[PDB]
Amino acid sequence: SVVKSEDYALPSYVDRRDYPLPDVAHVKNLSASQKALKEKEKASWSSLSIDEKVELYRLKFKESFAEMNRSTNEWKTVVGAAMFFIGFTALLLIWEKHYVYGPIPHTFEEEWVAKQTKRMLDMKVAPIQGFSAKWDYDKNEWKK
Amino acid sequence: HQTHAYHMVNPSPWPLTGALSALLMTSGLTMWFHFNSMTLLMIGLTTNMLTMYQWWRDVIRESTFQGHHTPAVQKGLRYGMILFIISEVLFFTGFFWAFYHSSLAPTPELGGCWPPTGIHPLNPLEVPLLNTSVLLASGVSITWAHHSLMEGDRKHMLQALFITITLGVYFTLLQASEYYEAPFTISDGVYGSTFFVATGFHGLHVIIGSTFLIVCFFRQLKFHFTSNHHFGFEAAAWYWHFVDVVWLFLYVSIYWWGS
Amino acid sequence: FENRVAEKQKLFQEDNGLPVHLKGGATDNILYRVTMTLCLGGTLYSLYCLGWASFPH
Amino acid sequence: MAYPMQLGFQDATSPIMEELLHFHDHTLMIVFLISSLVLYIISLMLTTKLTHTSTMDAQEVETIWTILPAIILILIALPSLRILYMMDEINNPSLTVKTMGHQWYWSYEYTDYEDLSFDSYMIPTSELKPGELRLLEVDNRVVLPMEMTIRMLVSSEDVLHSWAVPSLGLKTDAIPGRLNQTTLMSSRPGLYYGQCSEICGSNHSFMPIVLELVPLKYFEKWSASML
Amino acid sequence: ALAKPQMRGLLARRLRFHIVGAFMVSLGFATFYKFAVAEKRKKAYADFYRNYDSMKDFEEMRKAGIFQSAK
Amino acid sequence: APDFHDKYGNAVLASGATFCVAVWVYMATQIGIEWNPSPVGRVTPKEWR
Amino acid sequence: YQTAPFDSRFPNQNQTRNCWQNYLDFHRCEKAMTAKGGDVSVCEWYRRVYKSLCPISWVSTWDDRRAEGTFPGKI
Amino acid sequence: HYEEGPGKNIPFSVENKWRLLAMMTLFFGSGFAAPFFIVRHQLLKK
Amino acid sequence: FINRWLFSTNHKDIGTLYLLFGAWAGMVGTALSLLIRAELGQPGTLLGDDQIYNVVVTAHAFVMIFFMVMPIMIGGFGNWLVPLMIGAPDMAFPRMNNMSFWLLPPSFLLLLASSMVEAGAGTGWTVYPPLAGNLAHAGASVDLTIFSLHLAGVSSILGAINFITTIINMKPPAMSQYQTPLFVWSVMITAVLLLLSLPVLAAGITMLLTDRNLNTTFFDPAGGGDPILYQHLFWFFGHPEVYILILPGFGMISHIVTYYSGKKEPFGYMGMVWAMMSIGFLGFIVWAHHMFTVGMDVDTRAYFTSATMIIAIPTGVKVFSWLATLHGGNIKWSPAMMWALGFIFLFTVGGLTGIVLANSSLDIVLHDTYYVVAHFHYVLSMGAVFAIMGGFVHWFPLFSGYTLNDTWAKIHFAIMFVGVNMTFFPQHFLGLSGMPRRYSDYPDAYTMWNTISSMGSFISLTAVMLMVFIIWEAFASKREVLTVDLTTTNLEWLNGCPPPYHTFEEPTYVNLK
Amino acid sequence: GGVPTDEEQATGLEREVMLAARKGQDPYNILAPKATSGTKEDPNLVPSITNKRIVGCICEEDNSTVIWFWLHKGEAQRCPSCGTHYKLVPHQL
Amino acid sequence: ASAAKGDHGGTGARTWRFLTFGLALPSVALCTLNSWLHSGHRERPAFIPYHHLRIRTKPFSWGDGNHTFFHNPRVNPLPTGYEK
Amino acid sequence: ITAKPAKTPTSPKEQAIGLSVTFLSFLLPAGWVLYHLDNYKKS
Amino acid sequence: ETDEEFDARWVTYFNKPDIDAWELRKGMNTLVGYDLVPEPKIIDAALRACRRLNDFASAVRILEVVKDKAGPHKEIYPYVIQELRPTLNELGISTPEELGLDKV
Ligand code: HEA
Ligand SMILES: CCCCC/C=C\C/C=C\C/C=C\C/C=C\CCCC(=O)O[C@H](COC(=O)CCCCCCCCCCCCCCCCC)COP(=O)(O)OCCN
Ligand SMILES: CCCCCC/C=C/CCCCCCCCCC(=O)O[C@H](COC(=O)CCCCCCCCCCCCCCC)COP(=O)(O)OC[C@@H](O)CO
Ligand SMILES: CCCCCC/C=C\CCCCCCCCCC(=O)O[C@H](COC(=O)CCCCCCCCCCCCCCC)COP(=O)(O)OC[C@@H](O)CO
Ligand SMILES: CCCCCCCCCCO[C@@H]1OC(CO)C(O[C@H]2O[C@H](CO)[C@@H](O)[C@H](O)[C@@H]2O)[C@@H](O)[C@H]1O
Ligand SMILES: C[C@H](CCC(=O)O)[C@H]1CC[C@H]2[C@@H]3[C@H](O)C[C@@H]4C[C@H](O)CC[C@]4(C)[C@H]3C[C@H](O)[C@]12C
Ligand code: CUA
Ligand SMILES: [Cu+2]
Ligand SMILES: [Mg+2]
Ligand SMILES: [Zn+2]
Repeated sequence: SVVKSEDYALPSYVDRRDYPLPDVAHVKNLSASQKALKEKEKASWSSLSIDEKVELYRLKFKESFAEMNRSTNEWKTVVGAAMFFIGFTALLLIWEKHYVYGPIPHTFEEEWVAKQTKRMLDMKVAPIQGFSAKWDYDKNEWKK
Repeated sequence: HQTHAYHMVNPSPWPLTGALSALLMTSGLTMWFHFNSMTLLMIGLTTNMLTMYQWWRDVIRESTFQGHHTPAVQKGLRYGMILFIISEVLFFTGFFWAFYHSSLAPTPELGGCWPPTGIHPLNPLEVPLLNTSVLLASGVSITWAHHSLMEGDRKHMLQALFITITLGVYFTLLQASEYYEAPFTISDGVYGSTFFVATGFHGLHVIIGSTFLIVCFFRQLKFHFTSNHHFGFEAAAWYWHFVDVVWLFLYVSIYWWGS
Repeated sequence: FENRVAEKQKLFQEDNGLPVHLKGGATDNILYRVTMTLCLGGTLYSLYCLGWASFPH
Repeated sequence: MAYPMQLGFQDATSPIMEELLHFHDHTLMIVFLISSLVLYIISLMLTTKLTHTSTMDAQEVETIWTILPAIILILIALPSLRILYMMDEINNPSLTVKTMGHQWYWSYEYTDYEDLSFDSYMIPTSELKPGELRLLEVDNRVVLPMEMTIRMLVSSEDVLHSWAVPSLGLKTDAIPGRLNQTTLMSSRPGLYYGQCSEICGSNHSFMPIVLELVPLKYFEKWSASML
Repeated sequence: ALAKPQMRGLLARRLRFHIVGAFMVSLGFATFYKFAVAEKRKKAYADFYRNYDSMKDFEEMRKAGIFQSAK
Repeated sequence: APDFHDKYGNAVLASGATFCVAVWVYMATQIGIEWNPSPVGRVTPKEWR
Repeated sequence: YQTAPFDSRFPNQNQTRNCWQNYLDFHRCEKAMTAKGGDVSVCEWYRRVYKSLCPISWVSTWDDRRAEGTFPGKI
Repeated sequence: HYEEGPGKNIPFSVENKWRLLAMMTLFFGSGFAAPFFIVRHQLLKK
Repeated sequence: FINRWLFSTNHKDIGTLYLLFGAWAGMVGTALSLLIRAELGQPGTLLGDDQIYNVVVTAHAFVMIFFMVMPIMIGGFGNWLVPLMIGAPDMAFPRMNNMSFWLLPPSFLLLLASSMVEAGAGTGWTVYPPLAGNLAHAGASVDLTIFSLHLAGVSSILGAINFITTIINMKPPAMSQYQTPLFVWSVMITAVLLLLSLPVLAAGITMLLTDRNLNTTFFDPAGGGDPILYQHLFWFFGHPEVYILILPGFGMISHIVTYYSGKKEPFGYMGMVWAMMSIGFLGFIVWAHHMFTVGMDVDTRAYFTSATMIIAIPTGVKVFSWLATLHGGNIKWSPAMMWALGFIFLFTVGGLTGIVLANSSLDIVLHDTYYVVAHFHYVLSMGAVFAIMGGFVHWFPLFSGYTLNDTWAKIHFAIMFVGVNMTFFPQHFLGLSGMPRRYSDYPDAYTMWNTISSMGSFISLTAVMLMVFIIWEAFASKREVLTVDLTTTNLEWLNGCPPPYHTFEEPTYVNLK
Repeated sequence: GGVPTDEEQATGLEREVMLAARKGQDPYNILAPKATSGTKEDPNLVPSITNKRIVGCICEEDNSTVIWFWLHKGEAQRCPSCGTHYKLVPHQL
Repeated sequence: ASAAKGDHGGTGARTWRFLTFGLALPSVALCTLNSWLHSGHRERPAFIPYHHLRIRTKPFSWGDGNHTFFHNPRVNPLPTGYEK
Repeated sequence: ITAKPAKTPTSPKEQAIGLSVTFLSFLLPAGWVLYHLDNYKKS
Repeated sequence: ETDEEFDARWVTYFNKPDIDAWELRKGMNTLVGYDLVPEPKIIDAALRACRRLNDFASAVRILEVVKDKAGPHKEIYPYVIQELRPTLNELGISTPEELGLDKV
């Protein structure tokens, strides 16, 4: 039961798949019937009942393999909370866009962009693959 | 109660006063260079001297007076001093690098030659050669000092160490006079820059080393050193040889090959 | 001169609980106070100077 | 120039730039491959309940993961170094142009024949003509003949700058007291843009480079007209 | 009665099987890469220049009014 | 005894995800951010000279 | 003459000494002629090469210093 | 000697979690804030 | 209080002071980074022209490198762990150790002074002249910056002397160097790099100081000097500096990966030692890969390309040995392990883009562009930082005696992972397509990648704020440690959590056999 | 003459170490102990000044991995890796 | 200097061996690669009968007295020029 | 690692308070400066 | 050394008549670090050692770790139990499944 901080220099109990027989028993102090049980254990194990066998297991070890190895729902909390905080980050960006960011330059206006685009096409910006390559100069349209 | 041989040092205020002194000296140079005042600087130099004084005083208390320097502790101090000297060598290396970079490819502004047009170097056979013999000589006398100490001879130790110190002092006075007599200055392009900055830091180390030798002198006077245990003296001797060797490199590089 | 090292050893090994930097006696306390006062005073001064320098003149 | 959402290099305008594109494809393939091998092996190590926790002998697998990488580096160095020495070969320019960096603009000198020189300043944003590019245009462009080998010499008259034109694969630092050489050859007419590529103070962002590449005859008349 | 299964070196066996898999997958990606990226690029540049006419290109640019030096 | 995750796991995940998607979709499309996507296939070029 | 030819004495990226050397050569040559009182046009190649390679501010500054008596090179 | 053990080997008190909150807030908060105020300082300068 | 915290001669307490200072520096550096991305997150001018912008860029770098990473890794984890991992009673020079600490807050103060006087030092953390000279940067800022670096240099040079001496001289007599854990190796190698590199930096910035104040002309062509000489002297230190920044991280990673794989030892211990030493040696002969556009002769450029690439070999041995350590582990998915695994992959990516940059022919186009910024934030803001966060969550219970909430730490990892990748991945695109470094504004074409990169940085901000709350929660809840696995191969834990003030007063017993 | 020797002038711990070494003793753990055969009849005897001391076991020559554990006063304990036996022999200096 | 290495804890065979295989032989292997690379004969230069070269003040004590001890027909011309 | 249960438990509510106070301490001072940027700069 | 020699060393290790409790733990904790599920004859010898040590609990734990070491190879554990049946019966050892200890 009770593990104590002043016991740290002493061998301790652990449930680990790769360390199946820990350095000490889970429970060391024994009641009267638990003491009788350990005596009964010195005789044929066939005479032990199921409940007795379980009790001996639970004195020696805390959790069984199936218990110590079980999966959990923790992943739901981690992914959900992460998304929640990432969502909260978007609030910060909204506030910044609203109170800090002035108007962007006039060169992003739709008409400027259409004109800049034609000029880029007239000077043949990136004509091999990048940009003008995607315009059809014969049909005067974007390559379909 | 410890059962190792290492030294647990009493809580000390000197690391902090040392650090604050570093702040006062750097802020002080800023104020000097840019705000026409020397006040911070003078305070900083002062606290720095007091820090070194008390810190090293304490190391003496701990060793000579309290016996904390076991062989294992002394062995660390030996490593400590070797490493510190290595870092100083690297420091000088940066200045020798600068010197060779500028002198080996003299630019058009210099006339494309080394020494530059309009520079008249000192004659390396004159006071620079005398300086060279002075520092080599002091390396001989400090070795006599060391052997006298290990042979338990107090008088000859003190006399050899005195000679060693006097030679350091002489070198320093010779250099100061040479600095005054030199017809070029720190502002004479890269020639004056490399010359004065490299030999100036060297001169600073000679002063530091001579001071360390003088500390050893007075400790010897007070019977601190035993014939077998005298690390302060060994360290000052290693540093002293470091100072001599750096001179040899400067003499060969700047005074002789660079003339 | 004479060897007074033993007397120094006696003094600095005295079991009075004092840190090494103060163990010499009252002079240590004064030198410490002078040093610490210069460092702390000079440090406040450096901050005044930073305040001053942080604005145009 | 760069276009919106560009992922890779600007299209090559010179044979050396095309060379760099292919070398980069070659190297990037190795990069993607190694990083995906590492991500994969990691996921592999981490997806089994089987254990083996006893001391393991390294005295052989270290051969593999030391020789393989050695071989890969060589497969990179070979073409890398062929290109390096390519860009160093003797070529014989027809024309030499100097550019001098300044805070914050470039000046250009074409002094093979006449004394032609001029300053080249960014077009301020409020003065852009419709369809012009913010931060990229200059009042006076660097007119040059196309399909010809040009020696560019680069220096500065104040702080560091660096003279760059990505589509030609060019970047040469501008250092006061020094005269750095690079060669330039455009396969195509057009306008080719770059930007100052060494921090140089308040308007580092705003001293661009525009080359205008045209037939020699137009370049000659342009030169004459700028005297 | 159940047959005896392999009981030894199960980790090493998974390891070998998947390393060989990763190898095969890597050559499949290289093949794919120097086909959809490298060759594609070499061929765009080759195709573009095979019959490129720089004067004609210049003439279009000049007529669109892009040049300071050529109207 | 069910722990925090058995109790709240499902709600944390569902509401975390729903909120994140909502606010990011809103930030991205509704407050005037300039993404400057490519004009390829979207812009009609227009006479500039 | 189109521009300065490749010069195997200065094959690298730093061309500073190429400009300097040819500037020296031209004014040395010029002095040799002008002296032994003769034909300065024999020096033309050096003047072409350095005008091609050398920044205008460098030439101008070196000219000013030659006139001033402070040019640090030997002519 | 000095106090030893959890919450005692540190220069700040963790005896009260709300006082600790205030302290950590001023500590981390002053660090994060400082560049904003230096920028402002510089802008309000010219 | 003053005796303990201002006059310390204890390795644990001084480590704790370094951790607090580096954590505070971390918040400063973060704020600077957000100012950068706030400016870049929309086209146009937010803060002012390039001067104030690059004052921020410059301070961001100096704070992250000199005040966050080095103190945390070397002053903090180094002081706490190194003496414990070798069973030593303290560092060799416990009082000199305290001065290395106390030099740092004055250094940081000088950096703050620089940004407050005049117009700040808008020079780049490389401080190149002539921009950094007395004409283009007249007044006290650059000198305040030089002095700040001098103090930080002295702090690390004395620290390095302390670490090498301690690690050479204070092992149990039976312990050879080949029986010390990889973290101790990593700290010693790092200290040798500091010892040799910082004094070259000191010489070079001292020459800058005298050019600015004593009319020397080391870097001024008018006196026969050369701006390029400064570059050589700086980078002769600067490249080792980056190995100094990652090596203690490699050491931690090794301990973390071994530990959460349930292994008693790292795969190929002697290959790991070989790799760190090789990387340390190679790190001194490659500096001019930072100067490929300055106009260097071609053979010189061929050598620096080849020498730089060779570092991939030892580095690849470490990466593969971490993988081999995982192999067959009983894998524990702790938050620390997640930081370590993220480290392995992301460091690798960043190392590989370093290999791209090593190719001087390509570097012509990549130099001084965001491709370089992407390279180095992968190795620093993922590499160095992930190693730090991993070490921090792993050893927090050793240092404090309390546990963190593992669920919260996992959430913090997830947020950070998304943020940093969103920040830096798109910068590869910006670099390839030619956006330059140290720009307050960019041509409109670059808008999209910059907007997304800036959103990334805000996500990292949220993670940073969450970390602070997580540390608070740990101290507020006081879950005291009881039991820790694998102490037989992790000596630093064997004295309990937190260890007593004095440990190893009676040294360990180790037979020679 | 005139120069003190260590015999005459060495003090504090330095003196203790010097005298103890004279007597072939190692109360300050300067030297590495030599292993016995490590059996239960012939355990490595581990001196201590309390009732527990940390032991590091280099199981085989040249192992880089050291095995660390508290040795307590009482029955001999075994290294959890190689099983060699150790026994605390507490108290003194 | 210190190099970048580190060890030193104790001077032993193991350290020197570690340096032999981990530094020294790898260095030789690299230099071997570098040579097994720049190898490949070179375009021998035109013969010029310079009087300061191909010295003959006395016949060599072997062969026909006019061939140097390690004469290489491909790169060492005689005083009268190359052979074939 | 194993640990004891918290000596001074922090409930969901107390954590909400700690988290909110933490975030505000970073966000408010910065928000104030940025918000008044126009007035500092765009003077 | 062959597989058979490996198995034989381990059978012998656990078969030592006066094997103590430390040696039993050391044996199983070492064995499960290998890349293998122990042969039935090895497990048989360790179970018999549990009996001589009067430790029923460890015998059951040993069966759990056999199952654990097989990882996703679900056919291994049933085979080994099938092979151990006579020993289980002889010694009165109940399986983790018979004891309900396979439940999460
Ligand atoms: C922690 C920091 C850190 C680290 C570890 C590195 C590591 C490396 N760096 Fe980086 N670097 C920086 C920080 C760092 N760097 C900074 C801050 C700058 C800019 C400074 C400034 O200008 O302000 C910079 C700049 C920089 C440049 C300059 C680009 C330019 O300015 O033009 C170059 C190019 O050579 C470079 C190269 C490398 C290489 C080859 C490595 C290698 O060490 C990486 C080796 C690792 C791997 C290769 C991955 C693992 C290996 C394998 C999985 C094996 C298989 C791999 C292969 C076969 C390739 N770095
Ligand atoms: C005979 C030996 C003399 C020793 C030195 C004497 C006086 C200076 C004091 C200390 C010198 C220390 C370092 C050297 C620094 C600068 C140059 C000093 C060398 C020197 O003394 O040069 C003199 C000029 O010095 C000058 O500017 C005077 C400058 C005075 C202020 C010193 C500069 C302070 C800045 C140093 C920064 C220190 C950085 C160190 C960091 C290390 C690691 C952190 C030469 O005189 P000149 O008239 O130009 O020519 C002579 C013509 N008749
Ligand atoms: C203008 C006039 C003054 C100029 C000011 C410039 C500064 C000058 C400072 C000069 C250096 C003085 C050093 C004094 C050290 C005395 C303390 C000491 O030497 O301590 C010794 C230990 O070594 C130790 O710490 C060795 C300690 C290391 C000493 C380091 C010395 C170099 C300092 C470098 C500072 C210069 C900065 C460099 C510039 C770039 C004590 O042990 P032992 O000697 O074995 O004694 C024990 C026996 O008695 C027992 O039998
Ligand atoms: C631009 C202006 C910048 C200003 C920066 C200067 C800042 C501060 C200067 C003032 C501080 C100096 C005060 C005295 C310091 C003495 C340090 C010392 O002497 O440290 C010794 C260890 O280092 C050793 O030996 C060997 C190492 C000794 C080094 C001496 C310390 C001075 C170093 C300053 C110069 C930096 C180095 C430059 C390298 C390029 C002793 O170690 P402690 O832990 O104390 O004791 C251990 C006990 O067992 C002793 O009994
Ligand atoms: C780069 C890191 C930054 C991340 C983004 C920060 C986003 C959240 C910051 C919130 O900060 C507050 O926001 C205000 C408004 O929303 C403020 O009120 C300002 O405006 C109020 C109303 O509009 C006035 O009443 C007040 O006086 C006040 O000045 C302002 O003070 C500030 O503290
Ligand atoms: C006073 C002392 C003799 C008594 C003693 O040993 O304590 C002697 C021995 C060595 C002497 C010193 C050495 O002879 C070296 C110096 C010689 C100079 O002529 C006088 C000062 C000088 C430094 C001497 C001063 C003093 O007389 C010393 C120190
Ligand atoms: Cu000019 Cu940047
Ligand atoms: Cu580098
Ligand atoms: Mg650059
Ligand atoms: Zn052992």
